[PDB]
Amino acid sequence: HGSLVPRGSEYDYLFKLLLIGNSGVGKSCLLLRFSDDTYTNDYISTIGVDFKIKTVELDGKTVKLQIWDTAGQERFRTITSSYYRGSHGIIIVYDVTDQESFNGVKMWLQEIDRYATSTVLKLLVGNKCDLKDKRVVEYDVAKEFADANKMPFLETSALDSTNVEDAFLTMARQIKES
Ligand SMILES: Nc1nc2c(ncn2[C@@H]2O[C@H](COP(=O)(O)OP(=O)(O)NP(=O)(O)O)[C@@H](O)[C@H]2O)c(=O)[nH]1
Ligand SMILES: [Mg+2]
Repeated sequence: HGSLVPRGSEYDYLFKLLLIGNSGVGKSCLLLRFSDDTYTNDYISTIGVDFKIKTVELDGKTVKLQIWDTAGQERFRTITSSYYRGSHGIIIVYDVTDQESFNGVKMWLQEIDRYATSTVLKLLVGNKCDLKDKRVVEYDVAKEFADANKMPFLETSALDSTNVEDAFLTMARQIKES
C-alpha cells in the first residue's frame, strides 16, 4: 500500500558511451565540461576506466548517458574487449594540435573494429580547437577521414565549451535514432 508509480527497468533509455583516444587529447576534460560544466589546466592521467552519468532531454524524452572515460596511457589501461562490445556508441578523441594523436585514430578505429559490434555508433572528435595558434590537423583532412569511415565529426574545446554539448548530444541522438 498504496500508490503505484509506473516504472521500467534500470537500463531503460540508458545509453552507454565510450571515450577513447591517446593520452593528453582531452577525454577527461571533455567529460568534465559536459557533466559538471567545469575544467582544469591540470593533466591528471586517467587510470583504468571510470564513468559519469549525465541526464539529458532528447525530443521531450529523458535519457541517461553513461559515459566511460578511459586511460590513454598504455601502462594504465584496464579496458577489455567487453567495454567495446558493451557500448552503444564510441567517441574517438584526438588533439588538433597533435599530429601523433590523429595518426592514432586509425589504430583506435581498428580496436573498435576488433572488439565492438559491426553496428556500433561512432563519432570523431578533434579537441583543443581553442588552440587555433597550434593547429597541425586541418579540419578538411580529419573531415575526409571521418567521411570515408562513415562517421560524424566535430571539433571541440573542453577549455572554452565549443561544441562539447553538441558532440555528446550528437552521439546520444545517433543511439536514440537507432
Ligand atoms: N587548450 C586546451 N587544453 C585542453 C583541452 N582539453 C584538455 N586540455 C588539457 O590537456 C591536458 C590533457 O587533458 P586530459 O583531459 O587529462 O586528457 P586525457 O585524454 O583525459 N588524458 P589521459 O588519457 O592520459 O587521461 C590537460 O592539461 C588539459 O587541461 C582543450 O579543449 N583545450
Ligand atoms: Mg583522462
